[PDB]
Amino acid sequence: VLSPADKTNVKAAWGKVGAHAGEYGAEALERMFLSFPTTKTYFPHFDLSHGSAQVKGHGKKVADALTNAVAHVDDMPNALSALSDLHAHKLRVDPVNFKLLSHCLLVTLAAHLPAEFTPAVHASLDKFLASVSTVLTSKYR
Amino acid sequence: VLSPADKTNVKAAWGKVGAHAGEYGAEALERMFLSFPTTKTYFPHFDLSHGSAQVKGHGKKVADALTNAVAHVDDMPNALSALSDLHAHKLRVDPVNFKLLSHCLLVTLAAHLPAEFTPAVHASLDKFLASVSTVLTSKYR
Amino acid sequence: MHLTPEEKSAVTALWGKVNVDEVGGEALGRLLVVYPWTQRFFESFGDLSTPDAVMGNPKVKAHGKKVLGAFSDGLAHLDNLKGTFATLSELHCDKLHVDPENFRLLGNVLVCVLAHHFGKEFTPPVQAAYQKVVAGVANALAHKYH
Amino acid sequence: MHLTPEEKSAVTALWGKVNVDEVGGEALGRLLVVYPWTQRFFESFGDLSTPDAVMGNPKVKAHGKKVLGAFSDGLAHLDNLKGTFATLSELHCDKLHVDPENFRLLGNVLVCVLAHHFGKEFTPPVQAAYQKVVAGVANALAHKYH
Ligand code: HEM
Ligand code: HEM
Ligand code: HEM
Ligand code: HEM
Repeated sequence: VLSPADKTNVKAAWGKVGAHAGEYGAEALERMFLSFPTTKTYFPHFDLSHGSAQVKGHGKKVADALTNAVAHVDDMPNALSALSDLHAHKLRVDPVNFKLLSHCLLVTLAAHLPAEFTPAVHASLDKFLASVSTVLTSKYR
Repeated sequence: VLSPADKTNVKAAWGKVGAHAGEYGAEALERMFLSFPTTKTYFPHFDLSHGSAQVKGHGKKVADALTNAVAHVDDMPNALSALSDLHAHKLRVDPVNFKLLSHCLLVTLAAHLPAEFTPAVHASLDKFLASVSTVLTSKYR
Repeated sequence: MHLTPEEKSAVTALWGKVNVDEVGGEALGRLLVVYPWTQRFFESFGDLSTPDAVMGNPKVKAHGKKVLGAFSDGLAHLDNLKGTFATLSELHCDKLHVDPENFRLLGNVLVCVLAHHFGKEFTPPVQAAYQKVVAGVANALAHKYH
Repeated sequence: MHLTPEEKSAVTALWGKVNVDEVGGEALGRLLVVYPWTQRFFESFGDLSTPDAVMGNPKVKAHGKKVLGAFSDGLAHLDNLKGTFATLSELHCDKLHVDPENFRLLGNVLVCVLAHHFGKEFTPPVQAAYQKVVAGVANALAHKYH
């Protein structure tokens, strides 16, 4: 469960992300596709080459859903019920992959926010991505 | 979440286990130790030879805890609270290990309940063991 | 894939008693019922909404038989799983777009199905051998992914 | 390893700029803070109740340097990780009783620390080569478990 310190930590870090959220979403996806090629099986309809417009646009959507989760940190299941339905009944992405994207998001954050990515903040962000993942896979069966 | 039908399936399958719980627990553990040897690292103080008394004794403890969760299927986080504290603060078993033991429990039940281990029941049992595992791991950080 | 000689005789001994047609349908069917998200690959199979719809679906049974026929054939080549499954690996990656985690889920379900059919005969040591075999097969089916 | 020459050289060139003392201390310390259950092997290191106490703990720091030192020497045996880390695999299993899953967690933490340190230079292709190294090392460290 997210403690008060975690929520504060997550709000602060994401606040600094600010207008780069979309750029960081896209970079996290690109790192995921390269590092964990099995994840490409879910995007056979995308052009997955460097700088493709599909990856960029998708990076923005992912980043925006996270902004929304951070803003609704105390009420995630409700704020993300629609995305949760989407993943469980249409996309049907195997749960193992959420860990892979989460890790790539952390690496992206670490790479772009050196001063803000302290040990305690690293801990909170990992817990937060794990809760988001839990929520997005809660209706799978 | 467990559904009404899941709960019924689990009470029915566990009811047939009855006074075999202990034995099935010890068999689940032996299966785990042999198929996934990395799990032995948590039991360096046990004798792990076939028929070991420590294994039998521990098998019974595991089985009784499962029996208690079945008896309190609508209030599992509270019924398993103490066990949840123990695993998080003292034992500190890595979460991946829970899936390994769950699988071996299912193999054990399948091996012993040929008539009750239908597809629907298998599905409900798997969801049940995953919820138990989630509870036991809920306070890790 | 470290199968000791005695592990390999255990695996082959048991496999000799399997009806692959029947076990193939049960394993594929149970995969789709226990891990419903795997149904994403089978929308052309028709009705998969309830357990009996899935378990008795003639397309699920015919597909299970095909999957397990190829698996058996692999048990005749335990020293060269990678080579044996190379063209299937490529096909699953490039044409079908199947996340290799699905091969691991199927392996585990196959183990429960074997346990279900054989009872006591599926001893802890026999299970341990089969766990190495299903992991070896999953790894071989994934090796051509890129 | 299945490392490509451009990958091999991406790993090596970056590694030549790494301060092993600082990175080791930071990797092990982050591991204990992000995944607190890993503290179970280090009760005798002292106070680990808070991130500040973990990161400032001199035994955490010294152990981090030792672990990364051994990892460092392993980067010169990429064509033979298994043989380089064999005695270490045995020790981790037989004397220390360390669940190999811990090696995976450290690998991922280590990758996050490299990114934190090198920023722009830790590009997606460079990350991919390191992810392969870190899994390779984890697998070599787990190979002698029984
Ligand atoms: C951090 C957790 C994730 C979040 C917050 C997230 C969020 C989203 C959002 C907002 C959409 C767009 C829905 C729309 O168009 O309105 C989406 C779609 C999608 N996501 Fe998830 N996602 C996550 C993880 C994953 C993972 C791990 C995968 C698989 C590797 C994945 C695969 C997909 C796919 C294939 C689509 C549809 C893409 C398209 O056709 O445009 N997602 N996700
Ligand atoms: C289905 C999930 C599990 C349940 C219900 C369960 C239940 C229990 C129970 C009832 C105890 C006895 C504590 C006492 O003395 O009161 C225990 C202890 C213990 N468990 Fe868990 N357990 C589970 C999974 C695991 C797994 C996956 C591991 C690691 C592989 C593990 C490792 C241990 C260890 C090392 C002890 C202490 C044994 C001893 O020193 O006597 N458990 N567990
Ligand atoms: C033991 C592992 C498996 C083996 C040996 C295996 C083997 C095969 C074979 C022989 C075919 C027919 C190839 C062709 O049409 O040319 C096939 C097709 C297929 N397989 Fe796999 N398979 C395995 C696991 C899986 C799993 C776990 C999934 C997904 C959950 C899957 C999804 C598919 C799909 C969608 C097809 C095409 C079906 C169609 O004709 O529309 N397979 N597989
Ligand atoms: C990159 C992976 C790792 C490598 C290369 C590595 C290497 C080493 C080395 C060289 C030693 C010294 C052994 C000796 O004195 O002969 C050691 C000790 C030890 N390692 Fe690892 N290690 C790794 C990961 C881990 C992790 C993840 C854990 C647990 C979280 C761990 C737990 C230990 C422990 C408990 C000791 C004994 C420390 C003591 O003497 O108090 N190691 N390791």
